[PDB]
Amino acid sequence: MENKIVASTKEEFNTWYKQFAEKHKLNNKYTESASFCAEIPQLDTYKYKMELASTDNERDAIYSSALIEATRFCAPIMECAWASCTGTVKRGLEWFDKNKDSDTVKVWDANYQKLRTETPPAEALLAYQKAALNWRKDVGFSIGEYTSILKKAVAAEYKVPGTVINNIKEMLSDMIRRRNRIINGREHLDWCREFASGKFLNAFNPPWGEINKAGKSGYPLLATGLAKLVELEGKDVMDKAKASIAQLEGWVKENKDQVDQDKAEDLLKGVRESYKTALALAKQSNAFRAQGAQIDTVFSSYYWLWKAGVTPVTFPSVSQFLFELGKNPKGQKKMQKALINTPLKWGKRLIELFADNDFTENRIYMHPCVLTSGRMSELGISFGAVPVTSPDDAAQGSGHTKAVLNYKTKTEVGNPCACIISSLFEIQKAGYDIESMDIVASEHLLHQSLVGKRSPFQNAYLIKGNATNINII
Repeated sequence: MENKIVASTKEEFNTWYKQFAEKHKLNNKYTESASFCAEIPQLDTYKYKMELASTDNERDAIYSSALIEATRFCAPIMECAWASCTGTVKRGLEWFDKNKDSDTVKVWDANYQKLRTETPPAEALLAYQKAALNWRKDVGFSIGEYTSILKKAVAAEYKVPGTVINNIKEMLSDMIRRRNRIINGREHLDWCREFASGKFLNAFNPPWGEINKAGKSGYPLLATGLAKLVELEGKDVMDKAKASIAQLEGWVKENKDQVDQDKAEDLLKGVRESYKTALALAKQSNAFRAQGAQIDTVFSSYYWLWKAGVTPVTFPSVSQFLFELGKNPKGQKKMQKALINTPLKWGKRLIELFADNDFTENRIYMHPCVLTSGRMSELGISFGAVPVTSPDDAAQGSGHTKAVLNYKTKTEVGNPCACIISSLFEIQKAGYDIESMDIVASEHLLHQSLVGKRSPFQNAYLIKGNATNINII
C-alpha cells in the first residue's frame, strides 16, 4: 500500500505528470484538461433501453451504465493526480489537525451530528466557505486555472448546438422553476441599482421620500431594495453598495461647506443601518441558504477522509476503493454494502457519516460538509480517477459524475459537455420522476457549466452573477 504519485512540490509533480502524460498519450482534443478521451460517447442507446425497462434495478443499472460509459475515459488526469499526490495528501489531511479548533471549522465539524438531520444556520455556511478558501491558501492547492479560485462574472449567453438546444431550455426552465420555489415600487429597484453601481449622489434625492422610509414590512425600502437585488443579480451588488457608500462619505467630508453637517450625518448613519439590514435579509433568505451550501469538491473530500480516520498510510486503500467503484455499474445501495463488507476500518466509519435517512428538509439546503451516497462522487473524482497504488491502471477508465465538467464547451468540437449533460437528462426523465427529486445531477452539472466552472477542482463560491439570468443560444 504505497502512494506511487510521489511529489511534495509543484515542480516535482510536473516532472511526474509530463512523464506520465507522454507515456499514455493524453488527449486534450475533446476535453479541457488532458485525458484518455479519444471520442465523444453516443449515449442514445441507453435512453432507448431506459424507455423499455420495467423494474427499478434495471433503470439503476441502465443509468449507472450510462454514466460509466460517459465519464470513464475523460477524467482530468493532471488535476486528479495533483489532488491524490503524497504532498497534497499529507498537507490536506494535517490541515484539519491544525485548524479544527478555529472559528471557521468548529461551527460545522463539532456540530456534525446535528447537521446530519437539520439544515444549517447561515453563518455555518459562511464558516465552511471561508475554511475552504483557507485550506486552498495554506496547502497551496492552486497550480493553474483548473485548481484555482474563480472570480469571474457569469456570462450573458451560453452557446449550445441545435440538436440539444430544446432539451437545454427545458432543463434551464426547470432550474428557474426550482429557484422560484425555494424563494417561495418598480423604479425603486432601478434607483437602488443606480445607487449601488456608483451614483452615490442619488441618496440626496430618494424617490419614495426620506432615505430611511419603511415599506409595508416595516423594513427600510433601501434595505428591501438591496435585498431583492441580491436575489436577482447576486451578492456582488452588496460589494458595490459598500464601495458607493464609502464614496458618499468621501464627498460629504470633501464638501462640508455645501452641506448641513447634522443632516449629512443623519443620512450617512441611516444608509449604514439600511446596508446592514440588507445583509441580514440576504443571509436569512433561502436563495443564499442554497448558494452557501455549494460544495467545494476537494475540500469536503479531504474533510470526509479526516473524519473517517484516514492517514497518508491508509489513503491508497481509499484511492484504490474509489477507482474500482467507478468501473462496475454499481447502484448506490450496492456501494453501501461494499463499504460495510470491506475489512478496512475507514469503510465502516465512512458509512456512519451518511445522512441519507434522517434529513427531512430539502437536500439543496444540507450543509456541504455532510456526506451522502450521492456525494461519494465528490470523493470519486478527487481520488478515484487515478488509483495511486498503480497509476498506469487509469488507462482502463473509472467513471465519476464530476468528470463531465472536463468536456469542452467549444462549438469548434460540437460542445461535448452540453451534449453529454443534455443526453444524461433525457435518460433521467425517461426512467425517474424528475420533480420528485430535490437535486437532479444533470441540472447540477449544467448549473456549474453555465457559471463557467471548467473543472471539479476549482472553487466557484465567489462567482459574480446568477446562472438563472443567462440566455441559451
